[PDB]
Amino acid sequence: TNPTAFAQTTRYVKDSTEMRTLVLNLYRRYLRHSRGFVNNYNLDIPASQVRTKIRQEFERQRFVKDLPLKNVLYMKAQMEFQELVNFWKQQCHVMQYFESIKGDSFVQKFLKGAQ
Amino acid sequence: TDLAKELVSGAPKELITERVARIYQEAKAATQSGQHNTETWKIDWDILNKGNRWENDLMGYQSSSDYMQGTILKFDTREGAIRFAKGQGWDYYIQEPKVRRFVKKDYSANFY
Amino acid sequence: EEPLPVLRDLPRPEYGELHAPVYNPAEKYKEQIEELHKFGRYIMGCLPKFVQQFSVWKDELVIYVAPSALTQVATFLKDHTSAQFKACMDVTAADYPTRTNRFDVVYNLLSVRHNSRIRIKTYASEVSPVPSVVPLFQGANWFERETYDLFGIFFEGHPDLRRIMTDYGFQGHPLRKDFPTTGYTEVRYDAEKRRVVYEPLELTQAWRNFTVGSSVWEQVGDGKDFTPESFKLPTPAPDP
Amino acid sequence: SMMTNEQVFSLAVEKLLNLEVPERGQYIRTLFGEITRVLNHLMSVLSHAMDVGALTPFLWGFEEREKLMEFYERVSGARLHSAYVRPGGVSQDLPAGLLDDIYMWATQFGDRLDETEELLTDSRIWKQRTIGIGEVTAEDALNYGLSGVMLRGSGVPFDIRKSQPYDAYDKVDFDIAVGTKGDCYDRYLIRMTEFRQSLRIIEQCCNQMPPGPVKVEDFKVAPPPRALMKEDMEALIHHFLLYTKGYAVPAGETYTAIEAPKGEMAVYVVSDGSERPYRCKIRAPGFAHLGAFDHIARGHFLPDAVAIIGTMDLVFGEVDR
Amino acid sequence: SGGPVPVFKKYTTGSKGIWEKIRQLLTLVPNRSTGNPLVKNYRVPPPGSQTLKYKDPVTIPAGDIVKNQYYDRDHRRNYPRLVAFDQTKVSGLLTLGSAQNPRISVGEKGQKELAVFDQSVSLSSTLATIDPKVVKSELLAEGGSPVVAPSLNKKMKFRLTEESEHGMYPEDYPIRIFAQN
Amino acid sequence: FWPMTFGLACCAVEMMHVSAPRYDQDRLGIIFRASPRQSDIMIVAGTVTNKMAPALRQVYDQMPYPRWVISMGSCANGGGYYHYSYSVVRGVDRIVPVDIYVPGCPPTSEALMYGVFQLQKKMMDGQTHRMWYRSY
Amino acid sequence: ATQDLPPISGYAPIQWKRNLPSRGFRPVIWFLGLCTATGYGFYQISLA
Amino acid sequence: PTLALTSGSIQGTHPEGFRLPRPKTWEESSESALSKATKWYLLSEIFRGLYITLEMYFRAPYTIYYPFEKGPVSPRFRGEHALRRYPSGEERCIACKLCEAVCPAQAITIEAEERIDGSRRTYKYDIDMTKCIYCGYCQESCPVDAIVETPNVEYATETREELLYNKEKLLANGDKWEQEIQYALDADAPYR
Amino acid sequence: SSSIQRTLRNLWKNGFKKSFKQLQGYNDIKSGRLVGTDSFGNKFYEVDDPVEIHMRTRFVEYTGFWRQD
Amino acid sequence: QAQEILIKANKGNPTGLTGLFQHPSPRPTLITLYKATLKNLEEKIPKESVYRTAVEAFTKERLSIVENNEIIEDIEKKIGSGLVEELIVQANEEYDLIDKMAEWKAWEELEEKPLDDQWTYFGKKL
Ligand SMILES: CCCCCCCCCCCC(=O)OC[C@H](COP(=O)(O)OCC[N+](C)(C)C)OC(=O)CCCCCCCCCCC
Ligand SMILES: CCCCCCCCCCCC(=O)OC[C@H](COP(=O)(O)OCC[N+](C)(C)C)OC(=O)CCCCCCCCCCC
Ligand code: SF4
Ligand code: SF4
Ligand code: SF4
Repeated sequence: TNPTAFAQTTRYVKDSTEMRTLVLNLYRRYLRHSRGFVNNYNLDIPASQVRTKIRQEFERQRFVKDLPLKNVLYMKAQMEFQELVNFWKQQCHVMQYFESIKGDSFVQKFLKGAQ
Repeated sequence: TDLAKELVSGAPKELITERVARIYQEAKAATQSGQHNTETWKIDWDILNKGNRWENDLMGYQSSSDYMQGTILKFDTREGAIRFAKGQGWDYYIQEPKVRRFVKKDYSANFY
Repeated sequence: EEPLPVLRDLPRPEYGELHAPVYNPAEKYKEQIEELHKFGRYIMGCLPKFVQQFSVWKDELVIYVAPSALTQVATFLKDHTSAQFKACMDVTAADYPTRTNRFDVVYNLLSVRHNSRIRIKTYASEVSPVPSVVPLFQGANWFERETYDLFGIFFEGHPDLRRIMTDYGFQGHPLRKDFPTTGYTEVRYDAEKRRVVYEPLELTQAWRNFTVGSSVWEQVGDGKDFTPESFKLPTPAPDP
Repeated sequence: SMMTNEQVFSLAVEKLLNLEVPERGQYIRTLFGEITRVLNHLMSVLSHAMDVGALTPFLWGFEEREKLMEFYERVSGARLHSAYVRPGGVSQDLPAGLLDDIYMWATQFGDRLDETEELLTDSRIWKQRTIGIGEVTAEDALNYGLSGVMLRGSGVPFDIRKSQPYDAYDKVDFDIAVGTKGDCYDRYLIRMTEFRQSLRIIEQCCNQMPPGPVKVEDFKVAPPPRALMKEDMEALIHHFLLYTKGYAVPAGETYTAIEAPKGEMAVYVVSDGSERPYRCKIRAPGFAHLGAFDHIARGHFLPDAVAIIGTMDLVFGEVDR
Repeated sequence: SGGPVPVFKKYTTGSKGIWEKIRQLLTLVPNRSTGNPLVKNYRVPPPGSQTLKYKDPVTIPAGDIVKNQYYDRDHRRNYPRLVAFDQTKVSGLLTLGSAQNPRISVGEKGQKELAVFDQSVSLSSTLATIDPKVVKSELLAEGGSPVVAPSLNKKMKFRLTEESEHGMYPEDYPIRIFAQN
Repeated sequence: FWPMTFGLACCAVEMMHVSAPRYDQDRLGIIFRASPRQSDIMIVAGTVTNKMAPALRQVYDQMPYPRWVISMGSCANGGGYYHYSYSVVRGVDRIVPVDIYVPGCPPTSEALMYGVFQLQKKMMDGQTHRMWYRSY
Repeated sequence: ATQDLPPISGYAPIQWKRNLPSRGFRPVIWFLGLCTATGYGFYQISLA
Repeated sequence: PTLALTSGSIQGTHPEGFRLPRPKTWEESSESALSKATKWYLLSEIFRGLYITLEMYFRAPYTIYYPFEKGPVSPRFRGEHALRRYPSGEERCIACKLCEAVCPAQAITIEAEERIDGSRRTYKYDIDMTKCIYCGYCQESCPVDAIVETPNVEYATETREELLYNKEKLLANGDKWEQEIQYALDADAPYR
Repeated sequence: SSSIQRTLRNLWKNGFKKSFKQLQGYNDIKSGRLVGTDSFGNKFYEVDDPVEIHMRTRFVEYTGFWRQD
Repeated sequence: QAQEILIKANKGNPTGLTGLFQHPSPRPTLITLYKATLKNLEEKIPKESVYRTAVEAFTKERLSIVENNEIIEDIEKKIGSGLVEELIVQANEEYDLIDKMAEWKAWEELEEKPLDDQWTYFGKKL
C-alpha cells in the first residue's frame, strides 16, 4: 500500500518551536499552490484574492496557545491541503468557500422576528 | 479542562454565542411511582425564541430550524456533565434536582 | 417413465404436545469462560507493565490497556506463539462524554491459528494521541481513517489519515453524542448559481423524540454470577 | 444478502439478551441463510462475469433469483428488504407448501450451476482473465483483514460456520473449498463450490425441518400472537409495550460475527440497559476488501482492476454503512 | 450423494414422444432440465388458497398453564454479570489461591491477608517475591507450559478429500475440498 | 426508451430485474446506456447523498435534450429510511426536476415498469411541433 | 398438519455434484478429419 | 496433558496431506502433444460453449407480458397503505397511536381527540409514502387491523405531493381495496 | 411456447378481430377460457394450453385498443 | 560471527499456502533458531518474568521434537502449530519479540494506571 500524493504521516509534535516551523512550511505550500487552485477549480477570482483568503484563515488561529490544539489544527490543515491539491473537492465546494458573503439594530431584528 | 476543545470539534459557532444548554436531573413523573429516569444527569438546549416550531401549510407538519431540538445527552454524574459542558465552551446553567424530605410512615399512624 | 409424485399429497407426520429444555444460554459457555480467564490472566502475567485489567463475558475476552501500551500489547498478541492474532478484523470507537477520556478505542483481533478471538480496549480524548497499529496490521488503515472521520480521534503514525465517509470539507464528527443526528446543513440546487450549494438545515417535519417514552422502571435485575470457581477470592475458614 | 445481515444483528441482540432461538427457528434461519447465500453468489459471480464480458450467464442466473426472491416474498411480503429474521427468532412461520416449492426448485438448480460452468470454468478466455490476476498471499490476506473466499483462496481453511457455529449450522453437513494460488480463478472456483454446498445444505434443511415455535416463547421480547392478543389481558400489555417502548437489553457489549456470503460480517453492539442500542459498529468484509485494493491491483492493467473489483464482491451500501 | 439425476425426476417441463428422442440425440447432457417449472405441480395451490389449518405451536415446559412459573425460564434477567480482573485481584488469586483451591489461613489470621488486596497491589511485585511453583501451577499450565489461546470450537477439524467423495473439480484444478472430519 | 446506468443503492437491484428474462425490458425497446450522451432517461435508483449530489447534477446536465428523470424508491423520492440523516438529500427533486415518482422500498420490478408506462403515456401526449404552430 | 413440515419419508435426493461429462470424438480423429478435408480439398482444387 | 507443552493446538494442526504434492513437468502430461494441440488449435472448449448457448435458443423463455400478465403475489405482500372499516362502516382505528410509535421511518403523523358523539377517533392521519420503507410494522402493531398494506404497487405519481396521503386518501384506499385485503387476511391471519 | 403452431392455434380460436387487438397491445396471440369481467370492463381469461409456462396462465384484455393501464 | 539464515524462501515448490514456499533446510534452521532463542532469553530477560518462563518451556519442547524426528510430517504432527515453513516464521517472530520485550521492560510495574472513572460504564464500575 502506497500513500496518495501529498500525504503526510501523522505525528504529535511535543515542541512548540518545532510546531511553528511546520505551520510556516505549510503556509508557504498554500501560497505556492494558489494559482493551481484557481486553474483546477476554475475560480472567478485571481490568485491574489486566494492568497488573501488563505492568510485570513491562518490568522484566525494565530493566537492559539495550547500545544495539543495546535497538533489537531495542523493535522486538519494538512488534510485540507491534500484535499485541494489532489482535486478531490468538487468545484462547487470551492466556489461556495469563496462565496462567504454592519449588523441590524435591535428594532430591525425586533420587527422581523430576530432569533 | 481549560482546553478550548470547541476549536477542533467542528460544531458551528452558534452553539457558543447564541444557544443555552441546561444541565438537569429529570424529575419524577407525577403519574408513575418509578424513579429509574431520575438516576442520570442530562443536557438539553433551550428552544429558539423563533423558529423552534412552525406549522407546514401543505400537511400540517411540525417544521423546525433548531438542529439541537432532538439532542439529549446522558451523563452518569453531575461532575461529568459540567466537565463536558466546560470542555465544549457552552453557555449553560444547572437546575439542582429537588430532594424529597423523609417522613416516617407506619400503619399504626392510621389510628395514632 | 413414472410420473412425479405430488408433494402436496404426500403424508405428513403427526405430533402431540411438544417438549423443549429450559436452560440458561450462558451455561453452554462454561468451558469457554474458564479457559479465557486463564488465557487473560496469562497475558497480564506476561505484561504486568501494560495490562491494566481484563474481563471475560461468555466467549469474549477483553484486554484493557493505556494508549502508551497499545503498541506493545498488540505486538505481543501478534507475534507470540501461544497467541498468534495476525488479523485485526475491526478497529472502532465509542463515545462516553461522562468520562474524562470520552472515547473507547476497540481492537478486535482474530487468531486463525488457534481459532480464537481477543479484544483490546484503550481510551482517548478529543486531543490525546493514539498509536496507529497500521505498521502492525495493514488492514487497520481504513478502520482508523473511519474512526477519525466519525469521531476525530488522533491516530499518530498513520501514513495517510483523512476523511473516508463524510463529504469533502465536512465539519464535525457525526458519531459524537453531541453531534445532532440531522447535522447542521443541507444541500440543494441553486438556479441562480447553476450549482449545488450548502444551506443551513431546515426540516419540513422536525424529528419527533419518542425516546422520552422509556420505561420509568428498571427492566433487568442485577443478573446471575457466572464467575468460575477458580477465579473467586477465597473465604477464610471460620473460627476454631 | 439481506437475511444474513439480519441474522448477525439478531444473534448479537440474542446473545446480549441471554436468549436462545428454538429449534425450528434456527433451521429456518439456516435454510434462508443458504438461500440468501445462493442469491448473493448469483449476484456476485454473474456480475463479475458480466464485467469481464460474459453477458449470457448473468441472464440465466437472474431468473433463478426470481424464483428465490419469490420465497423471500412468500414468507415476509418483501422481495428484497424482508425484515424477517429478528432478535429472538423470525417474524412469522413458514406458509404451507413452501418446503415443497423450495424442494422442487432444488431438484432443478443443480443443472443451472452446470450450465453456468459450461461457459466459464474451462473457457480459455475466462481463465486468461482470472488466472494470476489479483493474487493475494496467505500472509497478506490475514494482515489486511480479508475473510471468506478472499481468505480461503490463499490456502487458509477458515469458515465462521465451522469456527463458531450458529443457528443450526452445527447440524448439517457441508464442505469448504480452499484455493492454492490465491488469484481470481481460485476464488471463482470456490464460489461455485459454495453454490453446490449451499444447495446441499438447503436439501438437508427441507428434510430435517422440525416442528415447534419459530420465535422465543417469551412475550417480553417476542410479540404475542394476534389471536391471543385480543383475548388475553397479559398478551395485550406485552403487545402494547413491545411496540411502544420496546424491550430493554442488559448493559454490556458484544462482537458477533457470521460467515456472510461476502466474508466475515460482524456487529459491535453496546447496550446501556435501555431499549435503544448505545452504539452499533458494523464490520463490513467489503470495506476491508476494498482497503486492500491498492496493495492487490498495483502493477496490473486497467481491465484487471474490473476483475479484481468483481472478485471482491463489493456492495457499497455494506462498505459505506 | 448428489450424483446425476435423470431429467424426468426433476420438477421441470420436459419433451414428449419424438421430440424427447430428438432432444436426447442432440443435447450434450440429456439429463439436464430446461428450468421451466411444472405448471401442474409448481405453486399450483397458491399461498392464498392453502387448505392447511395453522395452529400456534407451544412447548410444554415453557408454554403450559401449569408448572410454568416465569422466573424459572427468565433467562434475560439471569444474564451473566460483568466482572473485570485488575492486577490487584489477580495478585490476590495468585497469593491466596482461589475458592476452588484455598490457600488462605483460617479465622482472623485469614482476614488480615484478604484486607491486603483491598488497595492497589502490583502484580509485578507479587511475581517478584513468590514461590515459583505457584506460577508454574496457577499462572502457567502443565508445569510451566504457556497458556495457548482457547479455541472457539474444539470440534473444528478438517480432512482432505478426493473427487470421488466430494464430487467437485478433479485434482488438476487449483482448489481443494476439506470435510468435517 | 434508453435509460442511463445510474444504480446507486438497493433500488438498482430491482432495476436489474427489469432487464431479467422474466420481464425483459429489451422487449419494449429499453436499453441501458453507460453514457449520458446516449441516454434520454435518468433513473435515480438509490440514495442521493450530499457527497454524491454534485455528481448527480453534472451527469444530469450532460444528457442532451429531450431528457426525463425518474425517481425510484423512498430514498430518491423523499429520503425514506435516511430522511433525518446528516449526509442524505431529502429527495432527488431538490437537485433535478422529476417527471415521475415510483413508490416502494424497493419498488417491485412491475412497479418500476408501471412508472415507465406512465412516462411513455406522458411522452405520447407531447405536442412539441403543434405547439409551435398554435401557441407560438 | 398444523404446520409446514416435510413428508414422513422425506424428500427424494437431488443432484448437486458437478455434472459436465465430456463429449465428442478423440482429438486425433478431429486432426485426421482436418487432414482428410485438406487433402480432398486440394485434390478438387488441383483438378479445377 | 495437551499440546500446550509445544504451544500448539488441535486447530493449528494441519490435516494429513495438507502440503501440496510436487507440480508436474512437461514430461508427465497424460495427453500427447498432438492431442493437446488439436484441442488448442481447433478451440475445443469454445465450440462446447457455443453448443450449450444454442441449446437455450430452442427452449421456452421465462418472459411474462406485463401488464397483461402479473407475477406471483402472496397474502403477506406489502404495498400501498389503506385504512379499513368495520362491516357496519365505522372506522376500525381508535387513534391508539401504536403505528406512529413503531414506524422506523417516522412516516406516520396522527392527531386525535374526542369525536362529536364521544368516540375515540382520529381527525388527522398522514403517511409520507416518500418516507415509508414499506416494512409492515404499522400493520403488525395495529390492534384492530385498521392500517394495512394492499398488494397494490401501480400508483406511481407525476408529482411528489400526490404521495402525501391524508386520512381521506387512506380511507378511500380502504374502501377501494377492501375486497383484495379480505383475500390476504383470510389466508394470512392464522399465521399471525 | 414460442412455437409458430401455438400462434396458429390461438389465431384460429380467437378470430381476426380478437387476435389483431392482441397484435396491437399484447405483442402475443393468446387464447383462453373467459373467467369474468370487472366493473371497468376488462376481461380476464385462464389458459388451458399445456405448452404455456408457469407464470402465463392468466391474462387480461383491456378495453382500450391503443393504450393499456 | 555471521549466521545468515533463510526464514522465508522466495522460490521452490509450493506448500499449499499462497506466497509460502518450501524451505530447503527445515530441520537445521529450526535448531539454530531455537538454540539462539534460548540463549537470548538468558541474557536479556530476568528470571522472574513469566514471559521468559513460558517461552523456555515450549521452545525446549519444540527443540526436542525437531532433534528427534527426521520426518517433516512427524515434526508438525507433534508440535501442532502448522507446517515447518510456518514454524520457522513463528521461531523468527518469537525471537524478535524477546528483543522487543527486553527493551519494553514489560516485567516492571504498571507504567500507567487508569483513572477512577476510566473503566466505568453507565454508573457500574467494571
Ligand atoms: C465439422 C465442422 C464444425 C465443427 C468444428 C469444430 C468442432 C470441434 C473441434 C475440436 C474437437 C476436439 O478437439 O475434440 C475433443 C473435444 C473434447 O474431447 P476430449 O476432452 O478429448 O474427450 C475425452 C476423451 N473421450 C473422447 C474418450 C471422452 O471434443 C469436443 O469438445 C467436441 C465439441 C462438440 C460440441 C460442438 C460441436 C458443434 C459446434 C457448433 C456448430 C458449428
Ligand atoms: C494448423 C491449424 C491452424 C488452425 C487455425 C485456427 C487457430 C485458432 C487459434 C488457436 C490458438 C488459440 O486459440 O490460442 C489461444 C490464445 C492464446 O492463448 P495462450 O496465451 O497461448 O494460452 C494458451 C496456451 N497454453 C495452454 C499452452 C498456455 O488466446 C485465446 O484464448 C484466443 C481466443 C480466440 C477465440 C475466438 C473464437 C471466435 C469463434 C470462432 C468459431 C466460429
Ligand atoms: S428506497 Fe429502499 S430499496 Fe430504494 S435505495 Fe432506499 S433503502 Fe434501498
Ligand atoms: S410499513 Fe413500516 S415504514 Fe412504512 S409506515 Fe408502516 S411502520 Fe412506517
Ligand atoms: S395502530 Fe391501528 S388503531 Fe392504533 S393508531 Fe395506528 S391505525 Fe389506529
